[PDB]
Amino acid sequence: YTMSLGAENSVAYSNNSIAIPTNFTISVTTEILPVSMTKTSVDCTMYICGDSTECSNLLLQYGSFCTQLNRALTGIAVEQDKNTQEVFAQVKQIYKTPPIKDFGGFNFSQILPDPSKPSKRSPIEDLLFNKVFNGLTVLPPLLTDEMIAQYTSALLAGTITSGWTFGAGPALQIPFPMQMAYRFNGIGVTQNVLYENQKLIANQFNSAIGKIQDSLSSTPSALGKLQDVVNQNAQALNTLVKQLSSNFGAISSVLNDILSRLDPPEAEVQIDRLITGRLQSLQTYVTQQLIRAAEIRASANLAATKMSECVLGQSKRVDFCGKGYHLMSFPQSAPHGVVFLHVTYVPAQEKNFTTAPAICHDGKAHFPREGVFVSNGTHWFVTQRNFYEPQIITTDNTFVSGNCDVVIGIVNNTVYDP
Amino acid sequence: SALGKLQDVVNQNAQALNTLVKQLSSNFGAISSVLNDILSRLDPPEAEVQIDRLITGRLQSLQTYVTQQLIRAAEIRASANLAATKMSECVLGQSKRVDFCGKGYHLMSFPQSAPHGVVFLHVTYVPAQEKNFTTAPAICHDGKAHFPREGVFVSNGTHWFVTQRNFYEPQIITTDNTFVSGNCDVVIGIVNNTVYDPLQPE
Amino acid sequence: TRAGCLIGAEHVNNSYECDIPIGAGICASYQQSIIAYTMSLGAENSVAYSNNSIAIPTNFTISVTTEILPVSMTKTSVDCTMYICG
Amino acid sequence: LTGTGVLTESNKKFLPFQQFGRDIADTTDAVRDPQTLEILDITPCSFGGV
Ligand SMILES: *[C@@H]1O[C@H](CO)[C@@H](O[C@@H]2O[C@H](CO)[C@@H](O)[C@H](O)[C@H]2NC(C)=O)[C@H](O)[C@H]1NC(C)=O
Ligand SMILES: *[C@@H]1O[C@H](CO)[C@@H](O[C@@H]2O[C@H](CO)[C@@H](O)[C@H](O)[C@H]2NC(C)=O)[C@H](O)[C@H]1NC(C)=O
Ligand SMILES: *[C@@H]1O[C@H](CO)[C@@H](O)[C@H](O)[C@H]1NC(C)=O
Ligand SMILES: *[C@@H]1O[C@H](CO)[C@@H](O)[C@H](O)[C@H]1NC(C)=O
Ligand SMILES: *[C@@H]1O[C@H](CO)[C@@H](O)[C@H](O)[C@H]1NC(C)=O
Ligand SMILES: *[C@@H]1O[C@H](CO)[C@@H](O)[C@H](O)[C@H]1NC(C)=O
Ligand SMILES: *[C@@H]1O[C@H](CO)[C@@H](O)[C@H](O)[C@H]1NC(C)=O
Ligand SMILES: *[C@@H]1O[C@H](CO)[C@@H](O)[C@H](O)[C@H]1NC(C)=O
Ligand SMILES: *[C@@H]1O[C@H](CO)[C@@H](O)[C@H](O)[C@H]1NC(C)=O
Ligand SMILES: *[C@@H]1O[C@H](CO)[C@@H](O)[C@H](O)[C@H]1NC(C)=O
Ligand SMILES: *[C@@H]1O[C@H](CO)[C@@H](O)[C@H](O)[C@H]1NC(C)=O
Ligand SMILES: *[C@@H]1O[C@H](CO)[C@@H](O)[C@H](O)[C@H]1NC(C)=O
Repeated sequence: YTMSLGAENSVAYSNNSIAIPTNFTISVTTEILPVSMTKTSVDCTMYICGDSTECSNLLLQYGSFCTQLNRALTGIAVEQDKNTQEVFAQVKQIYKTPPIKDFGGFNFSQILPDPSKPSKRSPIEDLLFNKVFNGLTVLPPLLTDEMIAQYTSALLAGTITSGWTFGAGPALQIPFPMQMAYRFNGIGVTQNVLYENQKLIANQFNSAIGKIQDSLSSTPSALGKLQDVVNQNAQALNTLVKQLSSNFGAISSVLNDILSRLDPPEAEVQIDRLITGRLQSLQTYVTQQLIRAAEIRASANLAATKMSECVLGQSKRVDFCGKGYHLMSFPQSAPHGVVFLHVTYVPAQEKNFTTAPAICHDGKAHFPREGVFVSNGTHWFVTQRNFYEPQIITTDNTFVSGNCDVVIGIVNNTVYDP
Repeated sequence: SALGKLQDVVNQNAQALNTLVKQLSSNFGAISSVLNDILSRLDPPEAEVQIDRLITGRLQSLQTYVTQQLIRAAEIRASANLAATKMSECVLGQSKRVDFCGKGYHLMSFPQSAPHGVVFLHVTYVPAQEKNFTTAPAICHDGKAHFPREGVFVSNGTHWFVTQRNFYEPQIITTDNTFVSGNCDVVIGIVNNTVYDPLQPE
Repeated sequence: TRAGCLIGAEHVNNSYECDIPIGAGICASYQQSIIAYTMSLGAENSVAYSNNSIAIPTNFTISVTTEILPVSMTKTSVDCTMYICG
Repeated sequence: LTGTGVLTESNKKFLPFQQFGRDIADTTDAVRDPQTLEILDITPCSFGGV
């Protein structure tokens, strides 16, 4: 079939019609990013020549190719620890949550460490981790999964107990509901909306978090982005190893068989063929790892940016910290990567109102100081743009600039003076 | 070590060139690494074989060098793009991106020229000497719920004030720095206080 | 250690900031002799959180930090024919 | 069949006709001793970077 690009949706546009959300939902979305790559290390001489002295001596005729290859892989291995550090080690102190988790109805039990498990991982982190001979060795990460989990929990503790202040200076404690109120202001929604609907908001939040764990559990492909990295590197190593079975024109792919059959004057020729082929195979591997490493580095840099802007603060960048109006984010540790739970404010249940650019009163043009002028069909009100809350139009929520003969579409109404 | 980031680039390129040059001393299976020695000893029918070995090895060495320079160039390009972004957002403006223009609240930045690079001096505002206050989401007065227009309601233990969130500056709570929304029976943790009306005296 | 067998470094219980990375949470430093330890991730800091307590800065400082970025690379040029054949 | 490594008793159930085995790398990792018909596993001698 010819693919659909999405459902068609006409907007009820007119020169005096505005839609304003009378409700909203709290949505939590998951963003999964690769941070690090398996720190592989290949011993060039052993890969090519094994323990053969005769081959090793011939390998030296090629100069320092093996030094370059060993060096390139070492450089990658170092980068991988740098990548992890840049993303997770963004907090100087290891912050702890209080013994009593009273956050005004907000339940963080699925993102905070579960004390009953030796791994000290959150219920979600636990789920994320559950989902994902020839001179070839693998080096361990500098930071163990436990240490990465500790960094994550510190970031969570800071985010929950001191908002974003710990990401700028010292951690300044603040009631969670009050923190959320500030985050509402940050998206153009007045703080009273948070408090008046605090119970609803906490419930929508708690529900959304529960959905995250269920979504990940029931969606095996959810962490494909991390699994793809693992698969690509495993595939690269398997290919590199398989190349040792190739003859490359030699009488045998086995160096020991050549040496047991032939004298040096003839063995050299057969060995040279294996060296050329195996050296070429190793160069191919390293080149691909350098290119792949660059991609991982870019991802790690993106993850580090999100850690700073989505977790250690509130972003005003659209689609940077989830789809919707960013409120806050919570990091979760994952296998060779990081998972961000983005908490966004999403407008809901909008309705049509008649609007005007200004109100005409006593010959003066009055403009809304913060909101927009709307009519329910009989009366004009001024309300905040992101949430329907129809206030009486007064001199304390409007300002005057010019007369009524300038503004196009200006309407006649009363402006109340307290 | 402060400029290690710039020195590392210099070292990597110098190292790459040194390696490329050293490869000219390799035989690659030839009787000699020196092309002139091969030509002075052998006739074309035999020299060709020895030369071909040097060409293969040297061509391979040069291809290795160039590939590494292309990959390395990509890293430098990315860094330059980041530097250009910071020049625009940290120097030619004030950033609201956390940790983008230094650690703290970005005020401004000043660029400085450096060897094959740029150095940014990030001037940030860093909060200091905080103290504990008792706070409330709203003040209850005359049955109405009053919320702070800009700051936060805080108590020093006996009196309630409204102050800007990033710097302690305890103002009297008045109708000119709060707004009303709903009654006192909705907000959780609302506290009783007086909200001063500047018009009441007149 | 999980990184292999480390010989010559004295293992201690005290955790410090990482100096020379060994791997798997282990770092080494010169303190004199070379020692091995599990790296610290930073000092622990509990926040005095409660449902009605806020901290507000009564002062501030002006901090200047330095960020150093590479912009350009040496513009090398290699004559392929001359390099190979002189 | 020559090489260097550590010979240990194998728990691999070779069929009556199989003389040696290979791993996923397609390299010998087990042999049948030509005199005793004992199956031996072959592992490389301890190695690693320093
Ligand atoms: C926070 O939410 C968790 C669930 O995610 C609550 O734990 C559940 O508590 C009920 C009892 O009310 C048990 O039947 C469930 O088996 C528990 N589930 C899990 C995963 O532990 C937890 O009690 C909530 N905390 C608060 C303060 O409400
Ligand atoms: C705004 O939407 C929320 C749901 O997102 C409404 O809350 C639900 O109300 C129904 C009853 O109609 C209950 O059965 C649900 O359990 C409630 N959900 C939650 C999370 O509490 C809310 O009433 C709506 N508000 C307005 C003004 O429409
Ligand atoms: C506004 O009116 C149009 C009809 O002109 C209707 O299609 C649209 O759904 C209405 N919008 C809302 C939010 O009710
Ligand atoms: C508009 O709002 C006012 C005040 O609540 C109400 O009295 C009036 O009936 C409303 N008009 C319509 C058409 O709903
Ligand atoms: C909208 O267009 C109509 C003409 O169809 C015009 O009469 C009306 O004044 C316009 N209103 C505004 C706000 O432009
Ligand atoms: C508004 O009222 C004035 C009279 O004060 C009148 O002249 C003007 O035409 C009216 N404008 C509209 C859009 O009704
Ligand atoms: C607030 O009080 C706690 C004790 O409950 C204390 O540890 C903390 O340092 C105080 N904060 C400030 C800024 O004085
Ligand atoms: C709170 O501030 C007021 C006004 O400066 C002062 O009179 C009062 O003594 C202060 N209370 C405490 C506990 O410091
Ligand atoms: C804080 O919790 C206590 C119970 O320990 C409760 O009495 C008090 O009203 C709560 N205050 C707020 C602002 O939630
Ligand atoms: C605030 O004062 C009212 C009386 O006007 C009283 O009914 C209410 O319980 C008081 N609330 C608090 C938290 O003191
Ligand atoms: C570290 O502490 C353990 C006890 O938990 C002790 O047995 C061990 O000897 C100590 N090691 C050193 C050298 O500090
Ligand atoms: C000779 O080899 C056979 C295996 O083919 C074995 O069964 C037999 O016992 C061996 N005899 C001696 C003396 O080793």
